[PDB]
Amino acid sequence: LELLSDQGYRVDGRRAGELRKIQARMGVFAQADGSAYIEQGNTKALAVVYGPHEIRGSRARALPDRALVNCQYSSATFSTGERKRRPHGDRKSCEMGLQLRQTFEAAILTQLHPRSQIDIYVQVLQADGGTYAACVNAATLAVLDAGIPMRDFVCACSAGFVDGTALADLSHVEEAAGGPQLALALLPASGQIALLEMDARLHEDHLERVLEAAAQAARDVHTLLDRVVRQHVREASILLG
Amino acid sequence: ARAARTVLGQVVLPGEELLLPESRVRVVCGPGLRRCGDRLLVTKCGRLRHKEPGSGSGGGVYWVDSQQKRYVPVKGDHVIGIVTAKSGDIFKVDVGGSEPASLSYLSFEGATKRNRPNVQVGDLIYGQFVVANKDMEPEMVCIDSCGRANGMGVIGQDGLLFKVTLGLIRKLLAPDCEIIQEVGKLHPLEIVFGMNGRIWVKAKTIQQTLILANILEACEHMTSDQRKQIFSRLAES
Amino acid sequence: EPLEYYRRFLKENCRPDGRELGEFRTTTVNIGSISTADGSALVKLGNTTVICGVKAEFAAPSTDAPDKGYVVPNVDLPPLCSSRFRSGPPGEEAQVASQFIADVIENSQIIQKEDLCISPGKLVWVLYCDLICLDYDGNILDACTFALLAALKNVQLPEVTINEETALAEVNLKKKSYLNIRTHPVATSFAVFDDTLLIVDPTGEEEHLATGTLTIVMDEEGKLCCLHKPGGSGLTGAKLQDCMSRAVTRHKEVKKLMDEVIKSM
Amino acid sequence: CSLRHFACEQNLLSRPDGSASFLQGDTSVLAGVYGPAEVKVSKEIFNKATLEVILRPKIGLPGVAEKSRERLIRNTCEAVVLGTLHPRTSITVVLQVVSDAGSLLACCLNAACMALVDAGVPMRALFCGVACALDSDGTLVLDPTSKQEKEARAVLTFALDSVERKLLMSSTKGLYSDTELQQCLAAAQAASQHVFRFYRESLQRRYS
Amino acid sequence: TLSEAEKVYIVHGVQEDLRVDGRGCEDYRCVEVETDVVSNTSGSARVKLGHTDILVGVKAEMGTPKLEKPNEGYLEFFVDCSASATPEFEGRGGDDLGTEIANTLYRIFNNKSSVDLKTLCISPREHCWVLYVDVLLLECGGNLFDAISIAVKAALFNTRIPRVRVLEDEEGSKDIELSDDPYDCIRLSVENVPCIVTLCKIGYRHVVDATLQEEACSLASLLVSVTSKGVVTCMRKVGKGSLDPESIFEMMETGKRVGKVLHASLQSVVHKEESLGPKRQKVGFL
Amino acid sequence: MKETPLSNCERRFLLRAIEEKKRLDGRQTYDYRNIRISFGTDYGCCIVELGKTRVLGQVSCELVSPKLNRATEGILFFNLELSQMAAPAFEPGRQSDLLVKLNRLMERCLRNSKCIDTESLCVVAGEKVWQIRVDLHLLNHDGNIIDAASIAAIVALCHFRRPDVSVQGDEVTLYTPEERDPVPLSIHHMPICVSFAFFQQGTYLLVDPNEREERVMDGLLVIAMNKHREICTIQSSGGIMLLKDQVLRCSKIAGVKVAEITELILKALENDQKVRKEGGKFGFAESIANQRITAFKMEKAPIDTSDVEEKAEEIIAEAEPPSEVVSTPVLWTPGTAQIGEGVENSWGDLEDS
Amino acid sequence: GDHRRIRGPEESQPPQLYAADEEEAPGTRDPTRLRPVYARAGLLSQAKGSAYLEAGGTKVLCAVSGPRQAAALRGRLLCDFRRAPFAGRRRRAPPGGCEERELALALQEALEPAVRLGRYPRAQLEVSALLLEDGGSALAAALTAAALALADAGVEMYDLVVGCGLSLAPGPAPTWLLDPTRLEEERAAAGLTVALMPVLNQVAGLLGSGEGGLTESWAEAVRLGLEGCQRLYPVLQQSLVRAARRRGAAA
Amino acid sequence: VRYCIPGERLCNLEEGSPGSGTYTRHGYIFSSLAGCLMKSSENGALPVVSVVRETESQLLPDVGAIVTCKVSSINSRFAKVHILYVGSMPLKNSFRGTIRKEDVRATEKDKVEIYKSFRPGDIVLAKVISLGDAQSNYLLTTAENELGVVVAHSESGIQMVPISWCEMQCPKTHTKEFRKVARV
Repeated sequence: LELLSDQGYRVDGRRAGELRKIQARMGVFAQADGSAYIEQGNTKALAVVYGPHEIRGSRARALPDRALVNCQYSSATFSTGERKRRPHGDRKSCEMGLQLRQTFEAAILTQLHPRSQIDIYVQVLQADGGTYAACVNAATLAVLDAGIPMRDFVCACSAGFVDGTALADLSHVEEAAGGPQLALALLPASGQIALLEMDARLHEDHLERVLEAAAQAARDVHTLLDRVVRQHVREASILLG
Repeated sequence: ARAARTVLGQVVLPGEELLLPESRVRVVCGPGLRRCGDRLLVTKCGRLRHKEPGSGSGGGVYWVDSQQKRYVPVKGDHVIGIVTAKSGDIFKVDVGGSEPASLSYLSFEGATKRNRPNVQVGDLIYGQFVVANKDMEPEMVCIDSCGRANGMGVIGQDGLLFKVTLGLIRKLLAPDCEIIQEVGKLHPLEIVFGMNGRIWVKAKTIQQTLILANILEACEHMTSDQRKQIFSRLAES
Repeated sequence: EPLEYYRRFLKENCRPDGRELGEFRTTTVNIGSISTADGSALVKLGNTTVICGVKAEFAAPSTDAPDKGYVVPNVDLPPLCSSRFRSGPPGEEAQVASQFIADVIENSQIIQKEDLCISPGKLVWVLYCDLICLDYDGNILDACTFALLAALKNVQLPEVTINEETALAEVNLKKKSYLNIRTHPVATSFAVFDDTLLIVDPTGEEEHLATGTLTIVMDEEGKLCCLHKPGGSGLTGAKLQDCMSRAVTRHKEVKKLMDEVIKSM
Repeated sequence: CSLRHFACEQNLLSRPDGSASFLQGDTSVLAGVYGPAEVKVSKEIFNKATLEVILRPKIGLPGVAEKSRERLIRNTCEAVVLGTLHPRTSITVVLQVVSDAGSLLACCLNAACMALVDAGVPMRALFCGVACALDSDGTLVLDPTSKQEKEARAVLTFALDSVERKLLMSSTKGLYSDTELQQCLAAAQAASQHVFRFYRESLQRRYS
Repeated sequence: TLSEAEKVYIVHGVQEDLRVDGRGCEDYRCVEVETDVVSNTSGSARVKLGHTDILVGVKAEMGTPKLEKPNEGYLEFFVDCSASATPEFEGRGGDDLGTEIANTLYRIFNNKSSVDLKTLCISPREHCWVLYVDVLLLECGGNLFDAISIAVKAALFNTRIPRVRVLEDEEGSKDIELSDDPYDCIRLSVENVPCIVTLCKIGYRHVVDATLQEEACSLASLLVSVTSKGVVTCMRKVGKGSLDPESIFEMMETGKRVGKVLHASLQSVVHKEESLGPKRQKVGFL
Repeated sequence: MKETPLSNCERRFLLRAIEEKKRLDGRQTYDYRNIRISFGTDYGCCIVELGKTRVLGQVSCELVSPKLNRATEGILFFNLELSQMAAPAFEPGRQSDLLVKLNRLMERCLRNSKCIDTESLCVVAGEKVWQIRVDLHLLNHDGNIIDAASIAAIVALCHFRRPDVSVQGDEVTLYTPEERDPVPLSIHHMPICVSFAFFQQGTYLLVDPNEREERVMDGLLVIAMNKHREICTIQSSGGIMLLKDQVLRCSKIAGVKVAEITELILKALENDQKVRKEGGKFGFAESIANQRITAFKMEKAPIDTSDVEEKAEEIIAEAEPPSEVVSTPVLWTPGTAQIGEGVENSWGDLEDS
Repeated sequence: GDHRRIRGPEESQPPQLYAADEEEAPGTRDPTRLRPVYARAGLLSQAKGSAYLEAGGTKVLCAVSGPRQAAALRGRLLCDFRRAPFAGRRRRAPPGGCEERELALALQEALEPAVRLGRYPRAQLEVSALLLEDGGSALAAALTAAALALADAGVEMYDLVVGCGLSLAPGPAPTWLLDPTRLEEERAAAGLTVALMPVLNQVAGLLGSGEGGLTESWAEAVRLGLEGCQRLYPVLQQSLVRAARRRGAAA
Repeated sequence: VRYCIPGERLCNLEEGSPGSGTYTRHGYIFSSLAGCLMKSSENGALPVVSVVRETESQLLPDVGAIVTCKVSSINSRFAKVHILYVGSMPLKNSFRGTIRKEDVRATEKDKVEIYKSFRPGDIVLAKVISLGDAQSNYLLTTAENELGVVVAHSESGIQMVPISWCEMQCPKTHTKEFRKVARV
């Protein structure tokens, strides 16, 4: 099957260094302390956060120096072509909630809420392509909506490598083809990387170009989400006064 | 069923019995021995030892000495511990036993309700016990019998704290031990031993502190003479 | 108080149950009451009531030897028989009480799995015998064994015939056969006091204060199947030879009981 | 009848308090013990300690069988350890099966005994492990192998004291009569006299 | 929880036909039902009765008939309880509520005339259609039973069930052949799908569509399952207090009338949404 | 119970060291702690010791039916495990956020690299195929569990030897090491993990850290890369915030280290095969150091089995025979019978009515 | 499969699905009759309170444990329903089932309106019920027995709980029946079980589902259920009297 | 004599008054237990009717009640116990308690070292004062002359004897130890 034509067009019609269309939203729910909604291409995510509160259970599991970040991951049973129902014991959810907890224990400026918990929930309504970056961006928007201070605006994007060229924002068809996939979590102002992942084989000479293309695609996600945040804050500033 | 005063300096095993001298005597059995009837029973491996200073009186205790790591608090021992909490008006400290010890804010030298001492969480303290029976958490005071702290309190600012087995601590704390004098001949040093299996060292160079830390854990073994002098020369460098 | 009080009855040679330190409780059984099971039996041992039930199904023979029908025992201890058992997954006591019965079933060779196959390599019978304790007073492994053996003497299976062109199974529910039983293993339990005293048929309080326990199960030809000694004080060959002399009479008693209740139909 | 090659090593691992690997022929078992330490409040007992024994196989996961053989090992160590000297604390025994060649329970008991001795736990008397396997005719074989275990019609295992050679633990497989139970018990009593000599020689060498 | 004085004020108000919102003893707050929200599924709904939020999905898949009857399909429910609804719903903890709702839905739909079963069988003893109804709790704001029993009738009305004409003949291509048309489907005749009616009891008066505060002041409640025709399917009493025989008879009439109005108005609203088709766009979550 | 806490003097001393570019145990920055492998007697069993860590690897295969789809391959389980004896903290169900990241690292490396040839493990399709099952255990924790676990899994998989079968027409047959010789496996490449630790916000790094150095570090970087020059997984984790030159430097370092480790592994496997083929003695027993105080060996011993007959005979003869009070069973009504002291009345009736 | 039990065959199809004997015909009866019932209280010796209820083909055993440690100002009422595997046409999985949890909740939401928990602060009561045989209406037996056990365990209650059961005939002129059996329950279209307090005259629990859709049949089903719960009371009246007469005289 | 069921008509509000373990409604007296019908005539007519089983297997503690206990462990500021007897009768299960360092003596004084007051393994008589928090559940007290340790136990398993208000002595080895002796 052709994943890159001779003309340079992909299966869905975009070039190598081209992203899908994103359409976000802030303030979806009312009861919670924060909310967000993003649809990156054909993947629909959702995130809900709860502000610093009293530790549930009160089983002396607190930290006297910082706060306790608690991230979960879930997925709807109609999120793909087949039903594929799973119980709440899978290790895919555990590893996704652990990479989420790892990146948000580094992005959030947590040394201001001693002996407090932060509960972050992510719900995926339709998965087609990169799920990690869609969850990270939806929870970055939900955290901004909740007013929790943070060092920067963390954004994530993936990449690939086919026929000696570097792709960007891979889809499920391209992902399920046995290629060197790769994902980041970038802080645009400093250029630092919060998380790095990889699978499948790849030569050592092509790591610089796949990593550079992924970082550039994350910097391209940054501008599009930045205009959404600026329009939202100008909206509320106009409403307030 | 052998008799005592005959198997001194001999390796014994649990379950064996031995006969103390005939006329029941009030000699108290030590750590690895328990007195039953007019015989003694062995509950720990090791080597029988008897210590009576200088006279024909009592003057004498029976105690085997073995090699182990887990420490059980004994009343009147100088034990180094690490602070863990600051709850209430006490200082819970981890010594290495089953339960943590307990200081008091006024146990230090010249401490009152106002001029309390600065003790953080995660600091090492030199101090001795005053109650160590198996009925309560052990409790230690930290200055003196009279009240002048003789080097006790919080120690350690630019050294390295490592852990050794109880055998090396027992071997070093002997009146006929030449380990420290010869080891300090090469590298000048100052040590603060602890009967819970901990040692604090401070050499001049960090390299020397690493070397002393590694080469002191091996001095319980590697018997002196044919081995120790050549070993010292090789490490001289 | 605890130790000294009981030894007053021991020296008196009459324990608080009213027993001569070498006699068993009253034993009674019933068979054929639960009509939704292939076979069942209720065992009463002066408290310590245990009930067992057998269900027969079809299953595929194993890949190694396709001529054997499985038999699976299970012992369950609900939180209603006693007050120390808590709800949830099965505990240590029930797991040991099930492994012991599985070992007895295997070692005793009471049944042969070659008598359960229907068509070799295609279908074999499977027997599901489940034991539920209704009251825990003591001596569990004796009544569990007696309940299982009593139940296995009543289970009856229907004649199944497999066609050739249809190749399905047609069950003849009118002509019902019986089961072939080879031996009759009966167990006996002893409780050892501090270092020398041995009693028979103990109680939960006595097991709470005892320092060991021994169990011996015998065939109908004076052959030992298992010698369960979890550990404790320690015994000698003379004491074991004293125990087996009592176990011979106990086994004769129980085998006469089973030989008589079944005869009454 | 002849016990096969024996070997043992002590103080292998640096993290636990006492370690002891005991391999008898081809089969081997590794063990370690943590000394008296803190215990959960919901499981502690006054005037006594609490013994915890867990066994890990090499292939698969533990089931009903491994806990049924864990009770025997815990109730055997409970009869020779003076727990009253250490109340409100915990003693734990962990056993790992490295290789299996036959008579595994006896090698596990010897591994546990050597780990408790190395760890410096107050003990009342030592204990041993001897396994007997009489063949289809009655020829006794001591310390058998799984080749002989497969053919044998009965396999027996005993744990023996180190004072008067009494019987502590007994788990039996197969059916037999009492006469050869007595003769295999006597063979076990004769066999433990060499294992205890191996114990004494090993500890005498350790303190050289 | 709320204090005793607040509970006294609320119970006194209900007896006077006044409530904190301002409605009466029988008023019913409006809802914002919608359809065709999810892509991957074969039918969707989104019911918003207030602070609550529901989202369901129905997917029809190939399967095998059960043993008791060969000319039939079956229905599969799975009431998930997402942890975003409440922090106390983290991981384990939403299992008992989800099982309670799934069992209630099974009792509701466990009848021969629920929708149909002949239509979902194509070849006797060999094949059948299976339906997976997947409820997803998004928020909880009281009256959770009815906000789901409405989104189920709504989503069931929007099914597709793509038609298959494959011949079963052995000589022919027995393997299932579809119609190859991406837009060829069939409706489901959901006219008489039942719905749940809740009746909380406060004082000696019964109230429909009680809020969380009004639910905390009640001791019992009754559930009635009524179709558009006005027939009862399931009847379960839930609560922690007695109810008395009379209140059963005087609650049954209110269940009948509210059910009839609910069904007629739901038929009207779905027909209004359907009268204009691909126009009007679709808006949801954005 | 928990693990001993960390003081405030050791942290200062370790960081003064790291600043000064000198480590505790003497080894410089780009070094490993030397390695020592030991082989069992039956195939696919090894004990690796990196520094003072121990891992036990054991491979084992079995013949099953191959699911539905993928009718011409075999499956490959894995199961890492952490033994309660490895360290005080490990608890059977209370360390569930290290097991996951470890199993994942191991599985992504070993199963996504496609080095094992699961193509040629079929007998029929739709029918019985071999299901291998790797198994690792941690015995002693001293830091860097994953390098040791990876080397262990590699050696255990490169030392296994399957059973072997004859297939012709439509008929099966299963041999045994005396009927037919066990057969090796096919291993494309050798994926070997490497770890890096970062200290005081990426300013320094140290290769192959041990357990104290693991508690004074910010975050960890792992780079799994098979021989030649081909990377197979990377996973940044911990608390780190990285640059772009550093990933490349790390990749170079991992290249070098995996080269050296594969050298060592190949040499050790070769030596082991030479020993097994000469005809000498092998196994866990003939590995115990004899130059050491803590080892002792004892050849066989007939003990004296000359007396057991007499003792058993006298014991059986010298004890009281079974007594002769025989009990009677009572019959109430078909179905229920009682034995024992009995009950006075036949059965109760209208006792209270 | 399960690492805490003995593993047998992976799959096992019971012979009922291969049973070549066709389903028989139940028959007919008078719908104004009740199966004779025998009740015994205080059965178990190690339990604080117990009762055994048997009527026709139903055998259920219930035991009550005393108050233990751990809406406070009030005590909880834990419940647990479990039936023996050797009960009914087929076997059942030991680990559990959704039907058992449904009946446990139908028990908890029916026995709390009777006991007064405002007398056991920070305490809790545990009730365990076991069904030895399923030969008819089951939830009409797990309520009567679990209410007899509580009254015999010396806990303070406002009143007892008496349950009943009904089923609907499948003919062209359906009529509700009282105390149905498995031959009259597997051929039915709907079922109803009521829980009536006989003295306070207050319904405690209600449950019913099926094919009966006219709101004039359920009025009769409810009120004949109430007449049944008013007709089962005297037997339970003499059972606790005999239980206390025997228990007291043993001192 | 007649027994009861936990509901029946017994008396009017004019023909008597409710007692222990009973409730009333609509002008009638209704039973709430299965015990025995007891009518305490007392003095002044109008007997206070009540029902009592008189076979107490378990009984919940109250705000004020005398209980026999058994020390489990001791701390510098509290001492966890296990409630064993409710006054006289044996208890089927065991609850928990806590004696803070204010309830030892009848003065709520300073000093009062807990270590030598309630050594573990003893049996004491104490009174509850509250229903406690979730950390300490019953909050027992011994602030009375009649409360304190009653039956102690020696170091080596010998029945102990009171010797003074604060000191007890061993009969075998004549060893002196400290307790809090309650009056017999």
